[PDB]
Amino acid sequence: ATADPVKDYLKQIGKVPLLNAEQEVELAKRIEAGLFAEDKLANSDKLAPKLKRELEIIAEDGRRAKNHLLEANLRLVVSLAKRYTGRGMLFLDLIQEGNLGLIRAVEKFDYTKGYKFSTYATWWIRQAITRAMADQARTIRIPVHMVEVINKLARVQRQMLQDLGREPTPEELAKELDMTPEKVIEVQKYGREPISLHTPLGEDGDSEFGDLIEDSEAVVPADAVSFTLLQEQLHSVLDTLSEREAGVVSMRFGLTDGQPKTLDEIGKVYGVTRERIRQIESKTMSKLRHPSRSQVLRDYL
Amino acid sequence: LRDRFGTYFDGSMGAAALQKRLESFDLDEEAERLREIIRTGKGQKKTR
Amino acid sequence: AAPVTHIWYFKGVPSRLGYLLDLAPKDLEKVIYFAAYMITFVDEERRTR
Amino acid sequence: DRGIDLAPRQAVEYACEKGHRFEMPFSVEAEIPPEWECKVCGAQALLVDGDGPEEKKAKPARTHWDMLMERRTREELEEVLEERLAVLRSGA
Amino acid sequence: FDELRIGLATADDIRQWSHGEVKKPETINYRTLKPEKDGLFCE
Amino acid sequence: LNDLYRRVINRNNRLKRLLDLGAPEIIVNNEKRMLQEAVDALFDNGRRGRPVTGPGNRPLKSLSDMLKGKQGRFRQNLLGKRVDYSARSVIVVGPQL
Repeated sequence: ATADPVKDYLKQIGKVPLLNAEQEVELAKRIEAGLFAEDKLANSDKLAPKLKRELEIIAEDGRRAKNHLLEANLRLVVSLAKRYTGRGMLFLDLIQEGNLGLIRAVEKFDYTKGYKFSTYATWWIRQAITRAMADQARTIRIPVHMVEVINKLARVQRQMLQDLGREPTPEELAKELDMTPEKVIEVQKYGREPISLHTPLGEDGDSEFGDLIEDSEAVVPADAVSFTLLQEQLHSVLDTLSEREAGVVSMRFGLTDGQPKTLDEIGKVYGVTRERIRQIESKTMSKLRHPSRSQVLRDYL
Repeated sequence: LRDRFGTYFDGSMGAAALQKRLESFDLDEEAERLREIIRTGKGQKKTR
Repeated sequence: AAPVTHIWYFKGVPSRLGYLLDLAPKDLEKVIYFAAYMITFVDEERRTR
Repeated sequence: DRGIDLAPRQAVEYACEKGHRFEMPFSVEAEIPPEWECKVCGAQALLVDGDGPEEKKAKPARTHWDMLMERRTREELEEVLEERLAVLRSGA
Repeated sequence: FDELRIGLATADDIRQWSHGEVKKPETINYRTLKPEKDGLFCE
Repeated sequence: LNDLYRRVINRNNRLKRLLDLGAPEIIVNNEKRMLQEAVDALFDNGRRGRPVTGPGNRPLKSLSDMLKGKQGRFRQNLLGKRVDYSARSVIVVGPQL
């Protein structure tokens, strides 16, 4: 129990016996035997209790074989995880995600095909490690297809840079990737990394990067004062008009009541034609459009 | 020990061990024992 | 998924750690960071009987 | 905020499997959902008029046994297990 | 404001403060720029 | 703190997935130790061992690092604060005043 827990984990791997071909295929045979035993005892058919105990013993031996293969392959998953380190995700996280990929590998391994465990496990190790890199390395999560799109674009851009000796134009990248240039610039936009709010500017430690940026959700006192003055002034200029005109305007365009009732919806409580209410509404609009009652509300926008 | 001896001692590992220890912790008798050591004690253990 | 300890109380001054359980700070480090097992309960009367 | 009337609210009672009971405020015009997430433990909440699983299990994840059906046929399993029983009697 | 208390916070107090479980490490969506559901920053 | 919380949820979810299926005790204990270290670095980054860095330049700010020191909440945001209705300019002498 010391600092840098990756060293402690590597020592915890310890001197475990590496597996050659014969030991590995013997362990695989024991794996299949224990699997068959636990499958048989999982069935509901009635057998001998001693036979069920023997099947449980074989299942325990199979589980021990599962373990022994896993601590056999911890070294190779550590190597392939160090192959993918230093890209914004910690080493031990990559090791553990590869370990999940490796137990997936041992769940899908068979002795019928005459190949070693390493060359079959490697595909799952790389797949799980790059999947966890897609789903966990970036703070703003990117789907795996977009991750492979952006890293393919990055690698072909690097190839064109080392070939042509210059930064490739986005149009040539668009033709060589067979995508539209708008898609290419969208991909380059999506391929960013956030910068921390706690980065110091320079000599001063206390002045932070997060204290140089304002916020837009903060309510401006001048805006609230202007809104309140608008609220007070609009009622006054409505009271300047006649009571009936102010009433039909306040029943027509929001104001007192949130929902604005239409000409039809107010023609029952007041009881005239559509043409009369429309004409008096147009008259009120023309009266409010006159420049006399404008300077009190023009600058309110 | 686990393969040879069973259902005699209960073991754990990590912070779960501390939680299980604090489940069965009896603090008042420990306070009384520390007070007893306070009455008769010498040296740095005294300060302890 | 598994309970974890608070870093203010473990790894601190004895006025803060407290030695509530009679264990050394190195002993606490060895037990909580998964390097040594801890025997939390024993049937002492059943063992002696 | 001066003169605004809130949409009429009804407090609908949700109970989970663990016994936690809680009230959630919904609108009258709102459609009441039979399913909700428990504020206490995060589990499924029920006992609101009619409710059920609605295919809660939903074809669960393939264990090792299903992959065994996928890769090896039963009678093949029969002969190899019989060989495993023979290995047992050899070791016994 | 008669006084101000401080003490150890048990799991019950932490669950009582909480309005829900943060079950996902995701923070915001990369395209819609809207916070993800049932994770960090969740509305 | 978003990065620290994200690491905590990542390790806790991975531990949950490991406990869902059959896993060896060494892998489970390693992931539990990673979860414990993630929680500790969330509360104090750099109290034990090398602090979590991130981009590779400076230690990752934790919960307790903004309740501590000159940059903490107590001394930079409570006792001394910016103010409105305030100004600053150079001074000149006026004897007529």
